[PDB]
Amino acid sequence: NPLARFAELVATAGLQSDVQALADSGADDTTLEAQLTQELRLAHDRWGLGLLHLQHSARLIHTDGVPSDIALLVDGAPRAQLSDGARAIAGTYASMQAPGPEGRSEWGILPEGHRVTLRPGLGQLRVLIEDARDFETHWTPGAAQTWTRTWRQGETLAVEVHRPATPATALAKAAWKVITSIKDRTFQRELMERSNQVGMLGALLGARHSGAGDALNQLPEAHFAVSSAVVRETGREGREVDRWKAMQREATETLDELQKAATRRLAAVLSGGLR
Amino acid sequence: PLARFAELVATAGLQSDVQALADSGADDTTLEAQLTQELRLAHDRWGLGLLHLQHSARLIHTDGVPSDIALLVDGAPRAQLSDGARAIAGTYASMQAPGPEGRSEWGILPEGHRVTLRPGLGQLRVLIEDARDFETHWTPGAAQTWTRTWRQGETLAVEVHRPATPATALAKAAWKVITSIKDRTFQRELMERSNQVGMLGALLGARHSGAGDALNQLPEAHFAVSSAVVRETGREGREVDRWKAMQREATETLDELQKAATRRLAAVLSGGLR
Repeated sequence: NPLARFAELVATAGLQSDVQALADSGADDTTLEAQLTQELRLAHDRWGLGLLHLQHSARLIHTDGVPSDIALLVDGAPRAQLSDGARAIAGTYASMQAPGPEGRSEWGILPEGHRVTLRPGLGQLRVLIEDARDFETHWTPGAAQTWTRTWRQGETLAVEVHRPATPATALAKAAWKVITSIKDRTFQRELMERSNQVGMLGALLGARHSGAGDALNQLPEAHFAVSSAVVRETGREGREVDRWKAMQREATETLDELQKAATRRLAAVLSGGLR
Repeated sequence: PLARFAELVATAGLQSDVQALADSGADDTTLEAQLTQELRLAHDRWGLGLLHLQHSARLIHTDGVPSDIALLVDGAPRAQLSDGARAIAGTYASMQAPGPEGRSEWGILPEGHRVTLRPGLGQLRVLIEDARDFETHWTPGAAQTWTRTWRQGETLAVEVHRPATPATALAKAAWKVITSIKDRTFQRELMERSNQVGMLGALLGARHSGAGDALNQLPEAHFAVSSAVVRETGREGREVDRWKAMQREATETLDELQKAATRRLAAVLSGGLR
Protein backbone atom coordinates (compact mmCIF):
# COMPACT_ATOMS: atom_id res chain seq x y z
CA ASN A 1 0.00 0.00 0.00
CA PRO A 2 2.76 2.47 1.04
CA LEU A 3 5.37 1.19 -1.49
CA ALA A 4 2.83 1.35 -4.33
CA ARG A 5 2.27 5.04 -3.54
CA PHE A 6 6.02 5.63 -3.64
CA ALA A 7 6.41 3.78 -6.95
CA GLU A 8 3.72 5.95 -8.53
CA LEU A 9 5.46 9.10 -7.29
CA VAL A 10 8.91 8.30 -8.70
CA ALA A 11 7.44 7.00 -11.96
CA THR A 12 6.73 10.65 -12.77
CA ALA A 13 10.52 10.96 -12.92
CA GLY A 14 10.80 7.88 -15.14
CA LEU A 15 11.81 5.39 -12.46
CA GLN A 16 10.65 1.80 -12.17
CA SER A 17 10.77 1.35 -8.39
CA ASP A 18 12.40 -1.73 -6.89
CA VAL A 19 11.19 -1.27 -3.31
CA GLN A 20 8.13 -3.54 -3.51
CA ALA A 21 10.27 -6.24 -5.13
CA LEU A 22 12.89 -5.95 -2.38
CA ALA A 23 10.25 -6.13 0.35
CA ASP A 24 8.72 -9.27 -1.17
CA SER A 25 12.20 -10.84 -1.44
CA GLY A 26 13.02 -10.62 2.26
CA ALA A 27 14.95 -7.37 2.65
CA ASP A 28 14.90 -5.65 6.03
CA ASP A 29 13.94 -2.04 6.68
CA THR A 30 17.53 -0.79 6.33
CA THR A 31 17.84 -2.22 2.81
CA LEU A 32 14.37 -0.91 1.91
CA GLU A 33 15.02 2.61 3.23
CA ALA A 34 18.33 2.70 1.37
CA GLN A 35 16.48 1.94 -1.87
CA LEU A 36 13.77 4.50 -1.00
CA THR A 37 16.49 7.12 -0.53
CA GLN A 38 18.21 6.07 -3.77
CA GLU A 39 15.01 6.46 -5.76
CA LEU A 40 14.03 9.74 -4.08
CA ARG A 41 17.41 11.27 -4.92
CA LEU A 42 17.16 10.10 -8.53
CA ALA A 43 13.66 11.58 -8.74
CA HIS A 44 14.88 14.92 -7.40
CA ASP A 45 17.66 14.95 -10.01
CA ARG A 46 14.93 14.80 -12.64
CA TRP A 47 12.15 16.86 -11.04
CA GLY A 48 14.66 19.73 -11.05
CA LEU A 49 13.30 21.66 -8.10
CA GLY A 50 16.64 23.23 -7.19
CA LEU A 51 17.06 21.28 -3.95
CA LEU A 52 20.48 19.76 -4.69
CA HIS A 53 21.96 21.71 -1.76
CA LEU A 54 19.64 19.73 0.53
CA GLN A 55 20.03 16.09 1.54
CA HIS A 56 17.03 13.89 0.75
CA SER A 57 16.11 10.62 2.48
CA ALA A 58 13.15 8.35 3.15
CA ARG A 59 12.19 6.20 6.11
CA LEU A 60 9.44 3.66 6.64
CA ILE A 61 6.52 4.25 8.98
CA HIS A 62 5.16 0.99 10.39
CA THR A 63 1.96 0.20 12.35
CA ASP A 64 2.44 -3.13 14.19
CA GLY A 65 4.90 -4.25 11.60
CA VAL A 66 3.11 -3.66 8.30
CA PRO A 67 4.40 -0.52 6.48
CA SER A 68 1.64 2.08 6.32
CA ASP A 69 3.33 5.35 5.35
CA ILE A 70 6.68 6.73 4.16
CA ALA A 71 8.28 9.81 5.72
CA LEU A 72 10.16 12.10 3.34
CA LEU A 73 13.18 13.68 5.00
CA VAL A 74 15.20 16.80 4.24
CA ASP A 75 18.55 17.18 6.07
CA GLY A 76 17.54 14.49 8.56
CA ALA A 77 14.16 15.95 9.50
CA PRO A 78 10.74 14.77 8.28
CA ARG A 79 9.03 17.39 6.13
CA ALA A 80 6.26 15.44 4.37
CA GLN A 81 4.71 11.98 4.23
CA LEU A 82 3.33 9.94 1.34
CA SER A 83 -0.20 9.85 2.86
CA ASP A 84 -0.28 13.70 2.58
CA GLY A 85 -0.94 13.44 -1.13
CA ALA A 86 0.91 14.68 -4.18
CA ARG A 87 -0.17 18.33 -3.95
CA ALA A 88 0.93 18.53 -0.31
CA ILE A 89 4.33 16.95 -1.00
CA ALA A 90 4.98 19.21 -3.99
CA GLY A 91 3.97 22.23 -1.92
CA THR A 92 6.41 21.21 0.81
CA TYR A 93 9.20 21.06 -1.77
CA ALA A 94 8.05 24.33 -3.36
CA SER A 95 8.48 26.25 -0.09
CA MET A 96 12.17 25.24 -0.17
CA GLN A 97 12.80 26.67 -3.66
CA ALA A 98 14.22 30.03 -4.79
CA PRO A 99 13.40 30.80 -8.44
CA GLY A 100 14.96 33.68 -10.28
CA PRO A 101 13.21 36.11 -12.62
CA GLU A 102 13.61 33.64 -15.49
CA GLY A 103 12.29 30.74 -13.40
CA ARG A 104 15.51 28.81 -12.80
CA SER A 105 16.78 27.99 -9.33
CA GLU A 106 18.95 30.63 -7.68
CA TRP A 107 20.43 28.31 -5.05
CA GLY A 108 23.94 27.04 -5.38
CA ILE A 109 24.41 23.30 -5.18
CA LEU A 110 27.59 23.63 -3.12
CA PRO A 111 27.71 25.74 0.05
CA GLU A 112 27.75 29.49 -0.41
CA GLY A 113 30.81 30.47 -2.36
CA HIS A 114 32.12 31.55 -5.72
CA ARG A 115 30.13 30.30 -8.69
CA VAL A 116 31.69 30.56 -12.14
CA THR A 117 30.26 32.86 -14.79
CA LEU A 118 31.17 30.90 -17.91
CA ARG A 119 32.33 32.97 -20.88
CA PRO A 120 32.03 31.35 -24.40
CA GLY A 121 34.93 28.90 -24.22
CA LEU A 122 36.06 25.60 -22.77
CA GLY A 123 39.25 26.94 -21.17
CA GLN A 124 37.63 27.77 -17.84
CA LEU A 125 36.11 24.29 -17.56
CA ARG A 126 39.35 22.57 -18.59
CA VAL A 127 41.29 23.97 -15.64
CA LEU A 128 38.40 23.48 -13.21
CA ILE A 129 37.95 19.82 -14.17
CA GLU A 130 41.63 18.86 -14.44
CA ASP A 131 43.29 20.98 -11.78
CA ALA A 132 40.75 22.27 -9.29
CA ARG A 133 38.99 20.94 -6.20
CA ASP A 134 35.30 21.69 -5.53
CA PHE A 135 33.91 24.22 -8.00
CA GLU A 136 30.45 25.08 -9.29
CA THR A 137 29.33 26.90 -12.42
CA HIS A 138 26.33 29.22 -12.85
CA TRP A 139 23.69 28.44 -15.45
CA THR A 140 24.86 28.76 -19.04
CA PRO A 141 22.74 28.21 -22.19
CA GLY A 142 22.86 24.78 -23.80
CA ALA A 143 20.27 25.61 -26.61
CA ALA A 144 16.79 24.07 -27.19
CA GLN A 145 15.41 25.84 -24.04
CA THR A 146 18.22 23.99 -22.24
CA TRP A 147 20.39 25.42 -19.46
CA THR A 148 23.38 23.63 -17.99
CA ARG A 149 25.86 23.76 -15.12
CA THR A 150 28.82 21.73 -13.87
CA TRP A 151 30.10 21.19 -10.34
CA ARG A 152 32.55 19.07 -8.36
CA GLN A 153 31.97 18.02 -4.76
CA GLY A 154 34.87 16.00 -3.41
CA GLU A 155 35.68 13.24 -5.89
CA THR A 156 32.37 13.54 -7.76
CA LEU A 157 32.15 15.55 -10.98
CA ALA A 158 28.57 16.32 -11.92
CA VAL A 159 26.63 18.10 -14.67
CA GLU A 160 22.97 19.14 -14.78
CA VAL A 161 20.99 19.72 -17.98
CA HIS A 162 17.74 21.61 -17.41
CA ARG A 163 14.74 22.41 -19.61
CA PRO A 164 11.93 24.07 -17.61
CA ALA A 165 8.71 22.10 -17.22
CA THR A 166 5.75 22.41 -14.88
CA PRO A 167 3.02 19.75 -14.59
CA ALA A 168 0.68 22.19 -16.33
CA THR A 169 3.28 22.55 -19.10
CA ALA A 170 3.70 18.78 -19.37
CA LEU A 171 -0.05 18.11 -19.45
CA ALA A 172 -0.52 20.83 -22.08
CA LYS A 173 1.95 19.13 -24.42
CA ALA A 174 0.16 15.82 -23.84
CA ALA A 175 -3.19 17.50 -24.49
CA TRP A 176 -1.88 18.84 -27.81
CA LYS A 177 -0.78 15.32 -28.77
CA VAL A 178 -4.22 13.82 -28.14
CA ILE A 179 -6.10 16.64 -29.92
CA THR A 180 -3.86 16.62 -33.00
CA SER A 181 -4.28 12.84 -33.26
CA ILE A 182 -8.09 13.11 -33.35
CA LYS A 183 -9.33 11.38 -36.55
CA ASP A 184 -12.51 13.39 -37.24
CA ARG A 185 -11.80 16.98 -38.23
CA THR A 186 -15.02 18.57 -36.94
CA PHE A 187 -14.42 17.28 -33.41
CA GLN A 188 -10.85 18.55 -33.20
CA ARG A 189 -11.90 21.99 -34.46
CA GLU A 190 -14.18 22.50 -31.47
CA LEU A 191 -11.48 21.36 -29.05
CA MET A 192 -8.97 23.77 -30.59
CA GLU A 193 -11.73 26.40 -30.28
CA ARG A 194 -12.27 25.36 -26.63
CA SER A 195 -8.52 25.49 -25.93
CA ASN A 196 -8.64 29.24 -26.51
CA GLN A 197 -11.18 29.60 -23.71
CA VAL A 198 -10.22 27.11 -20.96
CA GLY A 199 -6.82 25.84 -22.07
CA MET A 200 -5.83 22.58 -23.79
CA LEU A 201 -6.10 20.36 -20.71
CA GLY A 202 -9.51 21.68 -19.71
CA ALA A 203 -10.77 21.31 -23.26
CA LEU A 204 -9.58 17.70 -23.37
CA LEU A 205 -11.07 17.07 -19.93
CA GLY A 206 -14.36 18.32 -21.35
CA ALA A 207 -14.48 15.28 -23.63
CA ARG A 208 -14.09 12.92 -20.66
CA HIS A 209 -16.49 11.96 -17.90
CA SER A 210 -17.20 14.34 -15.04
CA GLY A 211 -14.65 14.03 -12.27
CA ALA A 212 -11.79 12.98 -14.56
CA GLY A 213 -10.01 16.23 -13.75
CA ASP A 214 -10.58 15.52 -10.06
CA ALA A 215 -9.09 12.06 -10.57
CA LEU A 216 -6.13 13.63 -12.41
CA ASN A 217 -5.59 16.00 -9.41
CA GLN A 218 -4.98 13.06 -7.00
CA LEU A 219 -2.30 11.78 -9.34
CA PRO A 220 1.37 12.73 -8.87
CA GLU A 221 1.46 13.44 -12.60
CA ALA A 222 -0.51 16.62 -11.88
CA HIS A 223 2.08 17.82 -9.35
CA PHE A 224 5.49 16.57 -10.54
CA ALA A 225 7.24 16.92 -13.89
CA VAL A 226 10.66 16.12 -15.32
CA SER A 227 12.78 19.21 -15.92
CA SER A 228 16.39 18.11 -15.35
CA ALA A 229 18.82 15.22 -15.72
CA VAL A 230 22.05 14.80 -13.75
CA VAL A 231 25.09 12.69 -14.69
CA ARG A 232 27.76 12.09 -12.04
CA GLU A 233 31.28 10.68 -12.20
CA THR A 234 33.55 9.66 -9.33
CA GLY A 235 37.25 8.91 -9.31
CA ARG A 236 39.83 9.20 -12.06
CA GLU A 237 37.42 9.98 -14.90
CA GLY A 238 36.23 13.06 -12.92
CA ARG A 239 39.27 15.08 -14.00
CA GLU A 240 38.99 14.38 -17.74
CA VAL A 241 37.22 16.83 -20.04
CA ASP A 242 36.29 14.19 -22.62
CA ARG A 243 34.38 12.35 -19.90
CA TRP A 244 32.52 15.55 -18.95
CA LYS A 245 31.63 16.12 -22.60
CA ALA A 246 30.16 12.62 -22.66
CA MET A 247 28.42 13.37 -19.35
CA GLN A 248 26.57 16.46 -20.60
CA ARG A 249 25.70 14.69 -23.85
CA GLU A 250 24.29 11.83 -21.78
CA ALA A 251 22.23 14.20 -19.62
CA THR A 252 20.83 16.02 -22.65
CA GLU A 253 19.76 12.74 -24.27
CA THR A 254 18.38 11.57 -20.92
CA LEU A 255 16.41 14.81 -20.46
CA ASP A 256 15.01 14.75 -24.00
CA GLU A 257 13.90 11.13 -23.69
CA LEU A 258 12.37 11.51 -20.22
CA GLN A 259 10.32 14.49 -21.37
CA LYS A 260 9.19 12.71 -24.54
CA ALA A 261 8.30 9.60 -22.53
CA ALA A 262 6.41 11.92 -20.19
CA THR A 263 4.38 13.25 -23.12
CA ARG A 264 3.26 9.75 -24.09
CA ARG A 265 2.44 8.53 -20.59
CA LEU A 266 0.41 11.64 -19.80
CA ALA A 267 -1.45 11.45 -23.12
CA ALA A 268 -2.42 7.85 -22.36
CA VAL A 269 -3.87 9.00 -19.03
CA LEU A 270 -5.83 11.81 -20.67
CA SER A 271 -7.18 9.56 -23.42
CA GLY A 272 -7.62 6.11 -21.90
CA GLY A 273 -7.16 6.57 -18.16
CA LEU A 274 -8.78 8.64 -15.40
CA ARG A 275 -11.43 5.95 -15.02
CA PRO B 1 59.94 34.18 28.77
CA LEU B 2 58.76 36.95 26.38
CA ALA B 3 62.42 37.73 25.64
CA ARG B 4 63.16 34.11 24.72
CA PHE B 5 60.17 34.30 22.38
CA ALA B 6 61.56 37.53 20.91
CA GLU B 7 64.88 35.80 20.26
CA LEU B 8 63.10 32.81 18.72
CA VAL B 9 61.19 34.83 16.14
CA ALA B 10 64.23 37.02 15.45
CA THR B 11 65.71 34.05 13.58
CA ALA B 12 62.84 34.60 11.14
CA GLY B 13 63.66 38.30 10.94
CA LEU B 14 60.83 39.42 13.22
CA GLN B 15 61.02 42.17 15.82
CA SER B 16 58.66 41.01 18.54
CA ASP B 17 56.15 43.44 20.06
CA VAL B 18 54.91 41.22 22.90
CA GLN B 19 57.22 42.76 25.50
CA ALA B 20 56.05 46.29 24.72
CA LEU B 21 52.48 44.91 24.57
CA ALA B 22 52.90 43.38 28.06
CA ASP B 23 54.59 46.49 29.47
CA SER B 24 51.40 48.34 28.62
CA GLY B 25 48.11 47.20 30.08
CA ALA B 26 47.12 44.15 28.04
CA ASP B 27 45.34 40.95 28.95
CA ASP B 28 46.37 37.31 28.38
CA THR B 29 44.22 36.95 25.22
CA THR B 30 45.82 40.08 23.72
CA LEU B 31 49.32 38.73 24.36
CA GLU B 32 48.38 35.24 23.13
CA ALA B 33 46.92 36.69 19.92
CA GLN B 34 50.13 38.61 19.28
CA LEU B 35 52.21 35.57 20.29
CA THR B 36 50.23 33.44 17.83
CA GLN B 37 50.56 35.99 15.02
CA GLU B 38 54.35 36.23 15.36
CA LEU B 39 54.62 32.44 15.65
CA ARG B 40 52.70 31.92 12.42
CA LEU B 41 54.78 34.56 10.63
CA ALA B 42 57.91 32.82 11.91
CA HIS B 43 56.77 29.45 10.56
CA ASP B 44 56.00 31.14 7.23
CA ARG B 45 59.64 32.18 7.01
CA TRP B 46 61.24 29.12 8.65
CA GLY B 47 59.69 27.00 5.89
CA LEU B 48 59.46 23.78 7.86
CA GLY B 49 56.55 22.50 5.79
CA LEU B 50 54.08 22.56 8.68
CA LEU B 51 51.46 24.79 6.99
CA HIS B 52 48.97 21.91 7.31
CA LEU B 53 49.13 22.30 11.10
CA GLN B 54 47.54 25.06 13.16
CA HIS B 55 50.09 26.96 15.26
CA SER B 56 49.26 28.91 18.39
CA ALA B 57 50.89 30.19 21.56
CA ARG B 58 49.38 30.29 25.05
CA LEU B 59 50.73 31.56 28.35
CA ILE B 60 51.49 28.93 30.97
CA HIS B 61 50.26 29.99 34.40
CA THR B 62 52.17 29.02 37.56
CA ASP B 63 49.82 29.49 40.52
CA GLY B 64 47.51 31.56 38.31
CA VAL B 65 50.35 33.88 37.22
CA PRO B 66 51.99 33.58 33.75
CA SER B 67 55.48 32.06 33.71
CA ASP B 68 56.21 30.52 30.29
CA ILE B 69 54.91 30.30 26.72
CA ALA B 70 53.54 27.03 25.37
CA LEU B 71 53.76 26.35 21.64
CA LEU B 72 50.68 24.52 20.41
CA VAL B 73 50.10 22.38 17.33
CA ASP B 74 46.43 21.58 16.52
CA GLY B 75 45.35 22.66 19.99
CA ALA B 76 47.89 20.48 21.81
CA PRO B 77 50.83 21.82 23.83
CA ARG B 78 54.00 20.36 22.31
CA ALA B 79 56.75 22.77 23.30
CA GLN B 80 57.60 25.52 25.76
CA LEU B 81 59.97 28.46 25.58
CA SER B 82 61.92 27.58 28.73
CA ASP B 83 63.29 24.44 27.04
CA GLY B 84 65.40 26.43 24.58
CA ALA B 85 65.51 26.66 20.82
CA ARG B 86 67.21 23.29 20.27
CA ALA B 87 64.32 21.46 21.93
CA ILE B 88 61.81 23.54 19.99
CA ALA B 89 63.58 22.83 16.69
CA GLY B 90 63.69 19.11 17.43
CA THR B 91 59.99 19.03 18.29
CA TYR B 92 58.95 20.53 14.94
CA ALA B 93 61.45 18.33 13.09
CA SER B 94 59.61 15.28 14.43
CA MET B 95 56.51 16.79 12.77
CA GLN B 96 58.46 17.46 9.59
CA ALA B 97 58.54 15.49 6.33
CA PRO B 98 61.55 16.61 4.28
CA GLY B 99 61.84 15.52 0.68
CA PRO B 100 64.74 14.35 -1.46
CA GLU B 101 65.48 17.87 -2.76
CA GLY B 102 65.09 20.00 0.36
CA ARG B 103 61.35 20.66 0.02
CA SER B 104 58.26 19.61 1.96
CA GLU B 105 56.38 16.64 0.55
CA TRP B 106 53.11 17.11 2.43
CA GLY B 107 50.40 19.36 1.10
CA ILE B 108 49.19 22.52 2.78
CA LEU B 109 45.53 21.73 2.21
CA PRO B 110 44.05 18.43 3.41
CA GLU B 111 44.98 15.48 1.24
CA GLY B 112 43.62 15.89 -2.26
CA HIS B 113 44.50 17.06 -5.73
CA ARG B 114 47.47 19.34 -6.37
CA VAL B 115 48.16 21.14 -9.63
CA THR B 116 51.23 20.40 -11.72
CA LEU B 117 51.65 23.69 -13.54
CA ARG B 118 52.39 23.88 -17.23
CA PRO B 119 54.40 26.89 -18.43
CA GLY B 120 52.26 30.01 -18.48
CA LEU B 121 49.41 31.49 -16.49
CA GLY B 122 46.48 29.78 -18.21
CA GLN B 123 45.90 27.37 -15.33
CA LEU B 124 46.48 29.88 -12.52
CA ARG B 125 44.12 32.44 -14.07
CA VAL B 126 41.11 30.11 -13.83
CA LEU B 127 42.23 28.83 -10.42
CA ILE B 128 42.58 32.34 -8.97
CA GLU B 129 39.47 33.84 -10.59
CA ASP B 130 37.00 30.96 -10.93
CA ALA B 131 37.99 28.17 -8.58
CA ARG B 132 37.50 27.59 -4.86
CA ASP B 133 40.19 25.96 -2.67
CA PHE B 134 43.10 24.63 -4.74
CA GLU B 135 46.79 23.87 -4.25
CA THR B 136 49.84 23.91 -6.51
CA HIS B 137 52.94 21.73 -6.43
CA TRP B 138 56.41 23.24 -6.36
CA THR B 139 57.39 25.07 -9.54
CA PRO B 140 60.91 26.48 -9.99
CA GLY B 141 62.11 30.03 -10.45
CA ALA B 142 65.29 32.04 -10.63
CA ALA B 143 68.16 31.79 -8.11
CA GLN B 144 67.33 28.17 -7.15
CA THR B 145 63.85 29.07 -5.84
CA TRP B 146 60.57 27.16 -5.82
CA THR B 147 57.01 28.50 -5.81
CA ARG B 148 53.59 27.17 -4.90
CA THR B 149 50.16 28.77 -4.66
CA TRP B 150 47.03 27.79 -2.79
CA ARG B 151 43.62 29.05 -1.77
CA GLN B 152 41.94 28.03 1.48
CA GLY B 153 38.54 29.60 1.99
CA GLU B 154 38.75 33.25 0.97
CA THR B 155 42.54 33.43 1.36
CA LEU B 156 44.89 33.24 -1.63
CA ALA B 157 48.51 32.57 -0.68
CA VAL B 158 51.85 32.13 -2.44
CA GLU B 159 55.15 30.75 -1.10
CA VAL B 160 58.64 31.33 -2.56
CA HIS B 161 61.08 28.88 -1.03
CA ARG B 162 64.84 28.51 -1.26
CA PRO B 163 66.04 25.46 0.74
CA ALA B 164 68.00 26.60 3.79
CA THR B 165 68.87 24.58 6.88
CA PRO B 166 70.70 26.27 9.78
CA ALA B 167 73.74 24.17 8.87
CA THR B 168 73.53 25.62 5.34
CA ALA B 169 73.18 29.17 6.65
CA LEU B 170 76.11 28.80 9.05
CA ALA B 171 78.24 27.37 6.25
CA LYS B 172 77.16 30.20 3.94
CA ALA B 173 78.08 32.78 6.57
CA ALA B 174 81.40 31.02 7.20
CA TRP B 175 82.27 31.41 3.51
CA LYS B 176 81.31 35.08 3.82
CA VAL B 177 83.93 35.65 6.52
CA ILE B 178 86.73 33.57 4.96
CA THR B 179 86.50 35.23 1.54
CA SER B 180 86.82 38.64 3.23
CA ILE B 181 90.16 37.84 4.91
CA LYS B 182 92.95 40.19 3.84
CA ASP B 183 95.69 37.56 4.25
CA ARG B 184 95.64 35.12 1.32
CA THR B 185 97.82 32.78 3.40
CA PHE B 186 95.41 32.69 6.34
CA GLN B 187 92.47 32.35 3.93
CA ARG B 188 94.15 29.37 2.19
CA GLU B 189 94.68 27.69 5.59
CA LEU B 190 90.97 27.96 6.58
CA MET B 191 89.61 26.58 3.30
CA GLU B 192 92.09 23.66 3.25
CA ARG B 193 90.69 22.68 6.70
CA SER B 194 87.10 23.24 5.52
CA ASN B 195 87.63 20.30 3.18
CA GLN B 196 88.21 18.09 6.24
CA VAL B 197 86.05 19.61 9.02
CA GLY B 198 83.78 21.89 6.92
CA MET B 199 83.60 25.70 6.50
CA LEU B 200 81.92 26.47 9.88
CA GLY B 201 84.25 24.09 11.81
CA ALA B 202 87.35 25.63 10.19
CA LEU B 203 86.23 29.10 11.22
CA LEU B 204 85.45 28.07 14.79
CA GLY B 205 88.84 26.37 14.98
CA ALA B 206 90.46 29.75 14.29
CA ARG B 207 88.55 31.59 17.03
CA HIS B 208 88.40 31.22 20.83
CA SER B 209 87.96 27.75 22.18
CA GLY B 210 84.45 28.30 23.54
CA ALA B 211 82.91 29.58 20.32
CA GLY B 212 81.18 26.36 19.28
CA ASP B 213 79.23 25.83 22.49
CA ALA B 214 78.32 29.52 22.55
CA LEU B 215 76.98 29.14 19.01
CA ASN B 216 74.77 26.25 20.15
CA GLN B 217 73.07 28.45 22.77
CA LEU B 218 71.93 30.81 20.04
CA PRO B 219 68.52 30.23 18.39
CA GLU B 220 70.25 31.08 15.07
CA ALA B 221 71.94 27.68 15.14
CA HIS B 222 68.59 25.86 15.11
CA PHE B 223 66.27 27.93 12.88
CA ALA B 224 66.87 29.38 9.42
CA VAL B 225 64.71 31.33 7.00
CA SER B 226 63.87 29.24 3.94
CA SER B 227 60.53 30.59 2.70
CA ALA B 228 58.30 33.67 2.51
CA VAL B 229 54.50 33.67 2.30
CA VAL B 230 52.23 36.49 1.09
CA ARG B 231 48.45 36.27 1.56
CA GLU B 232 45.42 38.11 0.20
CA THR B 233 41.76 37.91 1.25
CA GLY B 234 38.56 39.22 -0.23
CA ARG B 235 37.82 39.79 -3.89
CA GLU B 236 41.37 40.89 -4.67
CA GLY B 237 42.35 37.29 -3.96
CA ARG B 238 40.62 36.52 -7.27
CA GLU B 239 42.71 39.00 -9.29
CA VAL B 240 45.73 37.77 -11.25
CA ASP B 241 47.52 41.14 -11.11
CA ARG B 242 47.42 40.98 -7.32
CA TRP B 243 48.97 37.49 -7.45
CA LYS B 244 51.86 38.70 -9.62
CA ALA B 245 52.59 41.34 -6.99
CA MET B 246 52.31 38.65 -4.31
CA GLN B 247 55.05 36.28 -5.48
CA ARG B 248 57.16 39.29 -6.40
CA GLU B 249 56.79 40.45 -2.79
CA ALA B 250 57.54 36.95 -1.49
CA THR B 251 60.65 36.57 -3.65
CA GLU B 252 61.99 39.96 -2.52
CA THR B 253 61.22 39.15 1.12
CA LEU B 254 62.96 35.76 0.87
CA ASP B 255 66.05 37.27 -0.75
CA GLU B 256 66.23 40.17 1.71
CA LEU B 257 65.91 37.92 4.77
CA GLN B 258 68.44 35.35 3.58
CA LYS B 259 71.06 38.01 2.88
CA ALA B 260 70.39 39.77 6.18
CA ALA B 261 70.69 36.41 7.92
CA THR B 262 74.01 35.68 6.22
CA ARG B 263 75.35 39.09 7.28
CA ARG B 264 74.32 38.91 10.93
CA LEU B 265 75.53 35.30 11.15
CA ALA B 266 78.91 36.39 9.76
CA ALA B 267 79.15 39.14 12.38
CA VAL B 268 78.45 36.58 15.11
CA LEU B 269 81.08 34.14 13.86
CA SER B 270 83.71 36.88 13.45
CA GLY B 271 83.55 39.14 16.49
CA GLY B 272 80.74 37.70 18.57
CA LEU B 273 80.52 34.41 20.50
CA ARG B 274 82.43 35.86 23.47
